Parts: sequence; structure tokens; C-alpha cells
Amino acid sequence: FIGFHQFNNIAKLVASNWYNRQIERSSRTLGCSWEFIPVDDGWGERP
Amino acid sequence: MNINDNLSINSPVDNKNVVVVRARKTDTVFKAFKVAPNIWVAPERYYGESLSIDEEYKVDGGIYDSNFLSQDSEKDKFLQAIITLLKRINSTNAGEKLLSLISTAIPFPYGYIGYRETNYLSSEDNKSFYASNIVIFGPGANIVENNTVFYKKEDAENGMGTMTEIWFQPFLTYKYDEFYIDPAIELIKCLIKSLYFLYGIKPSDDLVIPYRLRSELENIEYSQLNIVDLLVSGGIDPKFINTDPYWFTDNYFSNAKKVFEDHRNIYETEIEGNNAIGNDIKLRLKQKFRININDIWELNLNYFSKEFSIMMPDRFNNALKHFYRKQYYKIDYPENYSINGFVNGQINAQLSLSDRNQDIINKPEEIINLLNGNNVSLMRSNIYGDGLKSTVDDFYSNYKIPYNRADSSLDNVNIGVIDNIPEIIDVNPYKENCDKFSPVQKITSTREINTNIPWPINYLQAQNTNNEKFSLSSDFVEVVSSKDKSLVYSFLSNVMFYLDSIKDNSPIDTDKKYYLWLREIFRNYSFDITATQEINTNCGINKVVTWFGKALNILNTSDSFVEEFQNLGAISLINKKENLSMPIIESYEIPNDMLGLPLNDLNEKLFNIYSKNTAYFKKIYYNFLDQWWTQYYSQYFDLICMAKRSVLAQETLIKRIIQKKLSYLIGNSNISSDNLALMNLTTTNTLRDISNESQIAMNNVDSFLNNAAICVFESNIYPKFISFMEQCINNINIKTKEFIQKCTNINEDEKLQLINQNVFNSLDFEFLNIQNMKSLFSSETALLIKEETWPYELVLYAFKEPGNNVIGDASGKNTSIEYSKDIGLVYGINSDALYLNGSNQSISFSNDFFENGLTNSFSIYFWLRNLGKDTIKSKLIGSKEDNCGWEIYFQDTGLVFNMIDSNGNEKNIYLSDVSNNSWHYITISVDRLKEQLLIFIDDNLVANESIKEILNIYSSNIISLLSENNPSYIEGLTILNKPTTSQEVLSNYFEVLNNSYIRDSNEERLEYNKTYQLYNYVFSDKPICEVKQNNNIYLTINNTNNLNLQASKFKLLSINPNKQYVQKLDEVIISVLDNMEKYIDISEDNRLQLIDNKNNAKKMIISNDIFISNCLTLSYNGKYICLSMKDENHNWMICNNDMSKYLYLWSFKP
Repeated sequence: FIGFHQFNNIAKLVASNWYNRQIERSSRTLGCSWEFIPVDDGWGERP
Repeated sequence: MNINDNLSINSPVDNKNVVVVRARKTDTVFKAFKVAPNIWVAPERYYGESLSIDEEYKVDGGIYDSNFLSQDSEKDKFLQAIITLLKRINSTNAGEKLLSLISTAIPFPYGYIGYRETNYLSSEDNKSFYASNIVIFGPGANIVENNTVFYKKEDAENGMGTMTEIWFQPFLTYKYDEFYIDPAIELIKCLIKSLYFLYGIKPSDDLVIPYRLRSELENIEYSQLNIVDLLVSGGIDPKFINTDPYWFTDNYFSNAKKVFEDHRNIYETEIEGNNAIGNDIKLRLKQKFRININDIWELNLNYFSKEFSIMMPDRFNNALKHFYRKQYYKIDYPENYSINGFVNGQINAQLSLSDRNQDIINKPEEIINLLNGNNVSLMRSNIYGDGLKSTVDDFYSNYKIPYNRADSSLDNVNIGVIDNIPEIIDVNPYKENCDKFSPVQKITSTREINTNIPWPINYLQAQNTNNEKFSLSSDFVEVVSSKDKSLVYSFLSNVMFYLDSIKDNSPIDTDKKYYLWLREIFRNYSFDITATQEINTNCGINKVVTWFGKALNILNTSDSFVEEFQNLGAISLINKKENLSMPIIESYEIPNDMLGLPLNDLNEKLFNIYSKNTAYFKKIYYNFLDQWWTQYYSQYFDLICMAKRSVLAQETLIKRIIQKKLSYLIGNSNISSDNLALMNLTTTNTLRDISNESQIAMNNVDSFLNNAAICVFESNIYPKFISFMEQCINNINIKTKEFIQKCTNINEDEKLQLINQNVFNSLDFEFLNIQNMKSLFSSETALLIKEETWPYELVLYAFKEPGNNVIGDASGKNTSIEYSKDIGLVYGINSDALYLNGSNQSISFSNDFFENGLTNSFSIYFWLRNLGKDTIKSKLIGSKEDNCGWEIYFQDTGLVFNMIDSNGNEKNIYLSDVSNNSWHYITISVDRLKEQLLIFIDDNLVANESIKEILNIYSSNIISLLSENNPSYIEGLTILNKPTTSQEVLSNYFEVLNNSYIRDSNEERLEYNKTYQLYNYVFSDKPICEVKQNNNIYLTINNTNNLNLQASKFKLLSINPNKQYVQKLDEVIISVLDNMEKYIDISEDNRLQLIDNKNNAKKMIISNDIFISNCLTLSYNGKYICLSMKDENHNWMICNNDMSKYLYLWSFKP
């Protein structure tokens, strides 16, 4: 799954099978869970 | 990690990483080892406190040993232990940053009369100085109390910063609920606090917030906690002080931020780039100031609790001495504890009790004297204080909520950069860098108080005996007036009733008789301890612990505690009902300078006042929430703790009863030696089963009492808030109306629109969010505990890496997996399935739970597809040793579930028709509380049986998946430590089943470009065939038996070449191979026909029914596909919406 990992002080986007070894909801804090935010008239800041 | 590992207590002095240094200005010297830049460990007792102290000064809960850490052997063990803990902390990015920060956090140097550092250790000859921020010692006088002290108070308060000494105790830990305290987090706490000292931000000793109302005392008195400890210690408590907006402040915060900037500036302008200074110092300083002061205030244990997945006490965690009597356990490094933390985690680590437990000093805050009518003492019980300082006096009354307002904190710490800063080598020492250390002395006052009514602490105490022989009794008065005195107090009704029913019986001789006894002992204990009843309350339905009143003597004067609690409400459980103090406000005046302003400006200026006000409301609410926590929840948490202690006391009684019976049979009986052996192993498993049951009960009292406390906030506190707020906005509304009328420069139409814009109503302050109340108690710890204690003992996962097949267990338990190297993986129902060839391939799972026993319950489930051939009985999966345990066999066309105990009693149950070479979901449920076996195949319940006749099934700790002689597929194998219900099975089965995939008749994924035959749900054995009518060709089924119509051959096609598997809502073209390739079209009569030209082919939408696993549906333009009425006789495939629902289900068979 796509997620992130610390390399030095950088958090780099990673695909890591370590996620696939995990059960579903674990904590609330995953690292492989994402949100997709489209520009929406209801929010409307300046891109 | 790269913490210095090269040290032992006998390491020679090199004057670099091993030194002998002076302690402050004293005549005393000590050996120190440098484990990291500026960070030292000094493996002896703290020098500053006498090891032998007067009896009067020994604090409650303390352990005092002058010979502890005296020997070289002990000192080394210490030094290695700390090194081990620092390694663990450094091995996680969060704690690695913490140590790195602390390393570079050197105190600010003084100026010329070049620069003079205050952080250094002096050699005895006083010609050599070693840079140190942090020095870690062993304990002071009290050997269970950790501590963090500052080298110089002044430098800790003034922004310069000061060196920090730590007193730590790696060798003892205690249990809190189900887990052992992790010394690693205990040390991280000391480390975080040193940040305050290193930065010179230590607050006044007087900056203190209310922590706990002392509801044990006759008078009104609070325990207080310094802001530093509250911010560092984590848990829930801080959420009440640290708020948005803040209802609590002090000049401390604004001033600390101020002085910090002063010092940053002195650095920026002067020290940085100054060649008279040198990199080992100025570079570190540069990093010390990359931080923000806020980052330190925001940093606490909750964060590391999460990053390290460490459990910690989350409620009043600085008051625990009052709520709890600690019992200490030895920790040996690295057998018990290593760089990964406790071996087998904080729950299941095997730690030995310390022989020191008996040396613990017991000095009660007050003593409850329970007399009778004749004024003579029946019992004397101890209540212990929290240790914190008190009052003085009431904070809430005299605190004014300010009207005018004036996650990750380690983000800005750079590990790489810091690790490249050469160590401080040439130190120019500042002479007076330290205070004479003065030890704290404390005399502990005790109150005696008399009562004719037993307090909860009385009822608790009556639940203990030191009598080797004792009897359970439900009469409290009889127990404490005992002329025995052998009686002990118990609420376990089912257990007492069972014990009585067998009183006259012939003694236990067979092992069978012991099992029948032990099992009933277990079931009855479970029934007694987990008892709950749901009731309707003011705030809802609450699941009440039934025995609560009989345990603590609360609402216990009725014949029923439950109905009395339903009657009187949540507030009736606690002793101090009205603690609230209406807060002092800042009265409301609108400036006289706005009286003549023009509209636009008047308008937008009242908008500002509007916001300030609504924010002010929020502050007030917060203040009420804090009082609730401090005054009210504190009392429910006391109830929770006492109730939990009651459960332990009862559990202990039970185990002792069991242990005596086992000990006795082993002592004198004719039971065979190795039968005794089994009995011993088995009983152990039962004692675990009893703890698991105790745990369910301790969760019950937590939910029950937490809900109650929240109900008290809605029912009692909240409405006082609402009263206060409508008086408040009624006032505000007045003053704002009076103000607007007095406005000179606006007209009358303006006044009315303005008054309207600015008016407040109740909705502006109705902040209650019940979900937020509830979410308070979900901490990282509560979550971690859920995940560690959930029913999964095995969860089998598998997937394909390049050049590798991965198989593992997700349960988070101790399960070990061993399997053939060449086992293959294939997509199953929802995931990759294991392929066992039947010949050489096997896989085995190892968990101590798997051995089962007499009293535990479990469930086994998995998906299985078997390419069924032989009828001969063959092991598939099971756990068996010495001919006990369970096995699932392949037999005939089905499975057999076999269960057999050590006495030879058996379940042998044939499950018909499981090898059709179609996937099936097998669920097996073993419930010892209901004595019930449940077996499900797919969505059906195939067997429901009593297992009262099956006793001890103890097997090996290994489950073996063999699948002898029958190549098969196995997927999602799971073992649970609890039984499964029919709702859960259905939910598991269907949830997994809709992943968007369409399936063939065997519930394998439907593939594009693969040849299938087509069947309608209503005639399941009759394939679709093609027949021509008028020089064109249609699709029907064969109702003329062997009319020798050939089964027509179908292939699904996708507009997308890359698409392999068929999914819900896909667009599809249906093709057939006859002579050439023929494609499906819809006629004008809505009858399907095979045509010549792919272009004309109709694109159909394929989908499926969520409850029919092997079937699919087909539609065009919203018109679904089905079978027509009889015609020829022939039944045509038609596109029509008016037929019976069953006719729209099809399946493809390969």
C-alpha cells in the first residue's frame, strides 16, 4: 500500500508490504489511509 | 541504537567516556559513563539524599533499602539496564528525536566576566571538566520513586537553563489493570521534564491547578498539581486545562515566550558567527533555538504512548497512590526486557513478584473505624492519599475566566544535523553552577474517623483472608463479627450455590470428578462476575454491573441495587453531590467611545464583541467541564478502582479454592501420576480463563461507571451551566440594547436592525456533545488494550511478493507459523488462498491457546475449496495430542468434525456435501458457558449440539493443516478465543463476499475471455442452447430430455483489453463459438439472438445479488434479462422486466 516512511528527516511516499500484513483498522493512525481533496465551491480558498 | 554500548562498571577511567567526578560542591565523588553526547549515566544511588532516614520521614508506598545498588554486580546490571532503555527509546524516530534534542539542549552560557558554560562535571582534582546536560542516577532513599532535579534553581527559571539530574529505577515495575508499566516510558517522562530545566522555563512552584477533589475527607480539600507535571504526564486530565480557547492562563506562558526570544536574540546577533566561540557550542545552540517554546509545552507522554505503542495509566495518573495499592515486579534485562520492550509485551510478560512488596511503607491518609451499636470496633480500614500537596484554598471560586485574550512537537529536530556536531571538548567552566542540594522531608498525617455504616473500603477489606481455610459468606455483618474467624465476604451467588449443592457429596477421587467440579466452578464464576443488566436512565440505556451494590455497599440497603439505581440516578453513587462553584466573570461594559460612530464602523466593531463573547461562553463551559472532572469524575474513578479491586479480591478467593482442591488431590489420591500431570497443566489454562472472565467484568464496571459520570454531567453539572449562561446573556442582552439606544449617529431603523444582529439566545451556548464526552475515555492506551486483548488468536494472511509468497498471522498474538517452502497462492474469495497439493505440503500454527483445555471457548473458521476425489477419511486440520483435541476430516463427500476428551467421550459429526469443488465458508463454535457446539456451512446452521458430555480436550499448542490426499484451497483461516453467533457468521460471510467481483458457479471470479456455459437459477441443470427459427438464431434451454441440443459456449468480452476479472456494473459483450464467433443482440420482441457483427452487439450491464454468491444478473437500458414463458416448447432468453425475481438470476459454469 501507498504510505510514507522517515528517511533522515524526510517523510517519503512509499509502497510497503508491511501494510498488507496488518489488520484493517489498527489504532486510528494508519499512514496508508488517504483523502482526495478536489476544489469545491463550498470551501473555495485561492489555489 | 548508536548509544554507547562499550561500557561496564569495571571500565577503566579514560577521562572521555568514563570519569570520576565531583557531586555539586560536596566532598563526594562518583563514577559516570557517557552514553551519548552530553548525556551521562551514574550507576549508583543519588548522592544527595541519605539512604537511611527516620521512620517519621518515610513516605507512604515507599520502599527503603540502604544496601540496594551497593554491590558491583548490581551497579553493572543497572548501567546495562539504562543503556538498554536508552537504546529502545533511540530505536524509534520519536524518542530518537527526544534524545537528540536533549543532547543539543545545552543551557545558555554566561558572558565574558571567553563565554563560560554551566553544564559540566568537574574532575576530583578540579582541573578537568566534562560537558553534560543530563546525568542519570539510581534512586534516592525511596527506591520506587523516580525524580528529576535541577542543578541550579535560578538557571532553571531564568531562561539560561540548567543541568538535570535524574533518579531512576529500572528494576521494579507494577501492574495497572492488565499491563505492566514500561520503564521506558517512565524514563521518557523524566527526560521530557528535563527539557523545562534545560531551557530555563521551569514555572514557579506556585503555578498549580486543581487535580483531584479529596472526596474521602470530611472537609473540602483539593489535591493540586504543578503545571509542569500536568503537561508532561499525559493521560486525559490535561485535555481539561489545555483547551481551545484557553480558559486558564498565567503570566508564566507569555513571559517564558518573551525571555526565550531575548535569549534567541542574544544568540543571533552575538554568538552565531562569532569566531571566538566554536562550533561544538554555537551549532548546538542554533539547534536548541530551531524549537519553539510551545513545542515543549505540547510535548507529553500521550505522544510517545502512541509512537511506541506503550500502554500507560490514562486517568489521574499522578494521583494513583490513592486509587491503587501497587504490587512490584522484578524486571531482568535482557531476559524480561530488551530493545523491543517487554518480552511478550506489557500484558503477557512473565515477571516475578518482588520480595520487597512486604517492605512497602503503609501510612494511610485516613482510617475508617467501623463500630457496632455498642460502640466497639469491628474493623479498621485504610484509605491512602495521592501524595500531592493540597489547597489552599478553593481555586474555582477565586479564579476569573479571562475576557481579554492577551500534534508533533519534534518536527523541527534534525537528527542528522545534530549527530554531526563535534562533541564539546574544551569547556570553560562557570564557577558557581549549582545549589547545595537539600533533601525534601515529609511527615504524613493520619485521620481516624468512626462510622456505624460500612464504607466501600470496609466491604472491600472483608473480601480478604489470611486464613488458609476459609468459607465464602454473603452476610457482611456475620463475616466481621465472626467467632471463627474463617468467613470471608463474597457476592458470588452462583458459586456459593454450587459449592453448597455438592456439600454432602462423596469426595472427589477420579480426575473426571475434578474436571466436572472445576468446570462448574468456572461457569458459575463467569455468570456471577460478568453479570449485567441494561436499564433506562435520564441520559439513555446503561449496562449496569449487577453486583456493584453488594460489592461496595452502595445503594445496598435495598433488596436490589439495580432498581434503586434506576430510581435515584447516576449521582446517587457518590458521597459529595454539590461541589460546583459558579465562576467569577468579567462584567460587561460597552465602551463610551463608540456612542457616536457611523453605522459601518459601529456595525463591524460589535461583530468583534460578538465573537469575543461567544468565545467567552466556550471558556466558561470548559471551566465547568474541568470542575466536573476534578470534583465528580474523580469520585466515579474511585468507584471504578474499588470495584475493580473487588473483582480481584473475588478472583483470588476462587483461585485459592481451586488451588486447594488441586493441591489436595495431588497430595493424597489414587489418581494416576500422569493424570495428575494433565490436571495440573489443564487447571493452569482454567486459571487463565478465569482472568479473562475477570477482565470482561473489569471492563463492565469501567463502561458502567464512565457512562454514569457522563450522565451526571448532563443531568447535574450542565444545567447549572445553562442557568449561569442565561443570567449572563440576559445581562449582556440588556447592556447591548441600552447601548444601541444611546447611539447618537445612527437612526431608528438602524438601531432595530443592530439590536437584532447582536442578540444572544440559548443556542449560542448549548455546547453539550455527548459523543465528545464518550470519546474522552478512548485513549491510545484504551485502544492498544483493545487490540492486544481482542478474540483473535490466529488470523491468516497471504500475498504474493515478487519471487516470494508471504504467509503470516495478523492476530498480534504469539502465533508461530511453519510451512512448506513451495506452497502456492491463488486468488480465493476476497484474497489470496493457500494451495495444498495433498501430498507433501503442510502448514502449522503454534499458540499456547490452541491446546484448549476444560473451560475455554473458541471458534474456527475458514474458506475451503476442495477438489473432491476419494471418500477416504483424511486429516484436513486439527489439534491433537495423546488422542485428545479436535480434528476436521475429509470424508465421503463431506467433512467430519471430531472432538474427543481425555476420558474418551466424543463428538463425531458428518457435514454433508462439502466437496463440490466450490468455495464454502466453514464456521465452528465451541461455547463452554452454554455447553453448546455450533457448526455453520456458508449461510446455514448445519449442527447445533450439546457438549456437556465432553470434558477435557487439552491438545498440543500446534494446529496442523495437512489436507492429506485432497488437494484444496484454504483462505482466511481464523481462530477466536470466543464463541460465534449466527448474526456474526452471516455478517462475516456476506461482507467478505461483496468485493465488487462477479462469480462463476463455483464462486471463483468470473473472467473475461474464458469459456463458460450459461444456466438460469430456476432450471439449474439445464444449460442455454441455440436454436434457429426463421433464418436467424435464438437462445433457449432444453426441456425435451436429450433432444441433443448442444450446450452453447459463452465468453464475456470487455471494451478494455487490459480488463481481466468481471466486476459489478461492468459493461459486457456476450459471445458464443458455433462455427464463427457469434455476438448477442436484442430483437424487437425483446428476445436474445446470436448475430454476425460485433458492431451491432448490445453492451449489457452485469451485476449480482448480494445474497446469492454464485449468481449474476444482466440488464440493457434498465431492462433485465430472464427466461420467457413456454413457447415451442422452448423457453427463450428475453429482455423483460415483468417476470418472477428468480428468473433474473444466472450463473456461469466452467
